[PDB]
Amino acid sequence: EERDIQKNYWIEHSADLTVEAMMLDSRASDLDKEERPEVLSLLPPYEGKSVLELGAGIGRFTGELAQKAGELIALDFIDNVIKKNESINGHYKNVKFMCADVTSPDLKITDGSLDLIFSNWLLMYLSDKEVELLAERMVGWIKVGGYIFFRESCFHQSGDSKRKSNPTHYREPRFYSKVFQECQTRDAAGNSFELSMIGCKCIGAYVKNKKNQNQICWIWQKVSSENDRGFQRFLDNVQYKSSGILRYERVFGQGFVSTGGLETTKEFVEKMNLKPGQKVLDVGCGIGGGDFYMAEKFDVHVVGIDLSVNMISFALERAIGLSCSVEFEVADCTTKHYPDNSFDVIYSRDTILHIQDKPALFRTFFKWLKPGGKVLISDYCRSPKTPSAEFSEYIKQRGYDLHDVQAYGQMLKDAGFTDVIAEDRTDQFMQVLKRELDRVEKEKEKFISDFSKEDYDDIVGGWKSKLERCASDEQKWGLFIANKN
Ligand SMILES: Nc1ncnc2c1ncn2[C@@H]1O[C@H](CSCC[C@H](N)C(=O)O)[C@@H](O)[C@H]1O
Ligand SMILES: Nc1ncnc2c1ncn2[C@@H]1O[C@H](CSCC[C@H](N)C(=O)O)[C@@H](O)[C@H]1O
Ligand SMILES: C[N+](C)(C)CCOP(=O)(O)O
Ligand SMILES: C[N+](C)(C)CCOP(=O)(O)O
Repeated sequence: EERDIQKNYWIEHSADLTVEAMMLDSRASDLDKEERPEVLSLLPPYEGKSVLELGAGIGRFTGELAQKAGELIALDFIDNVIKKNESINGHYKNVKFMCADVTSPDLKITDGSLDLIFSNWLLMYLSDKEVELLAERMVGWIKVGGYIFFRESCFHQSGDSKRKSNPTHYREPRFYSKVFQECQTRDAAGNSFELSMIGCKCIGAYVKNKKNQNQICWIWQKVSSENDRGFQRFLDNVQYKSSGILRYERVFGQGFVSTGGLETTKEFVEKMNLKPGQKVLDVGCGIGGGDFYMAEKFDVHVVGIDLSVNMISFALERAIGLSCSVEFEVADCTTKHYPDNSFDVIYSRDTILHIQDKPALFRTFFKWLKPGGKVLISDYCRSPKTPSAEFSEYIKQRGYDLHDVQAYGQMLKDAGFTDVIAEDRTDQFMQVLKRELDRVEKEKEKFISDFSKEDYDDIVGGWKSKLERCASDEQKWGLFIANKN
């Protein structure tokens, strides 16, 4: 049924075979004039390379692409439309034209043959499943080092034209970020590949003309993928499933997934003495609230990494249109490489409990920090006492690696850091837990409506259990600060 309703929409809106008919907007001409060159300027390098254009239409871009590309395939599922394209651009000897549906089980494209797959409005005309299947196909079609560009209306309809029916999917940007980042291929020799997100941004011509930032494009590059992705999947499927992230955010505060939300962030960031132009690495950046805060308040550049595809998908969505200097990447902090002496500050909030080999991580932090730089970490810890049975079960289910506060400080000293401060902030942690829990209980009706009774009970139960384990001299919270001399 999806194929029928989507094709019928394009049969109707292709009948006139004009740019205006495609644009579905009263200011089609001016939008085209301003946005066409912008899209072209955003494409990754493809001169002399092999390009596939999906949903080419009557050919707004096809002619331009043909002038640069070594080889071009222009594809559309409306035969009349691709015929019109060919009537105009067929004189380019390097262009092949196809009438095909990108979702077809019979569509044949040779794996590892393409340098760029380009579309501009396409995935919004596919079902969720169709997008997932096509994304995986696309990763196979491009060579390692090749690129994918796509652009969609997100959130809601952009154009002002009257439409009797409309099957378009207006998605949140995080859907596209997640689906493409989740793709994985493996060749017959056993080598694994995935995409790296090169850029994601809104189209300026539409911000200027339509006063909204819903026209969003993505650029991805196919790269070698050497790490097993099992732990990433555990994060995205269990503790940090999207609903888990959103319910945690409700408790902790907008933009945060850890202790105290903005309040603790303001307190800890102050200790950094951030100066304009400095560069901060945020290890475990989550949904980005602390990064936006540092960048906006202090005029620093923040490099944020997080292993969770869900987390980064949220962060990239929330970063759209912002003037502050932040970049986000899906990466494992235990395998990621940076040059020595890259960062003024390394910052991490309640993330390193997920890391099993902290000494190895801290030795890397020592290298990555500039001389004179600072490391600031908050993290879950334990008493030097042996954990109770209940505390041990919590630790096991979460997969946490917990140490006592003194020992954690010692690991920083052993990694080479100077003037290590290791503060037991468990009393503050308990005060924060109570405030967070009291707010949830007070706003119970709104919480259950937005989430569920189960979600509410999970959060209330989890916070009460933390209060108990903290009161009982078991679970701890530490703040650690040190310098590289
Ligand atoms: N499943 C599908 N397979 C192939 N083409 C499709 C398709 N779904 C939509 N299309 C085509 O995608 C185009 C979207 S309109 C944009 C056309 C062009 N990318 C440009 O920006 O000018 C339409 O021409 C439509 O017919
Ligand atoms: N090996 C690893 N590399 C990078 N991030 C990791 C990681 N292991 C766990 N994480 C991330 O650690 C984060 C903890 S949640 C806290 C996020 C943010 N610092 C905030 O305070 O709001 C999760 O988003 C999780 O995906
Ligand atoms: C221009 N276009 C019609 C192909 C894409 C935008 O669609 P819409 O957001 O107006 O529904
Ligand atoms: C660890 N965290 C603060 C990032 C998220 C919450 O974990 P938990 O307190 O539910 O175990």
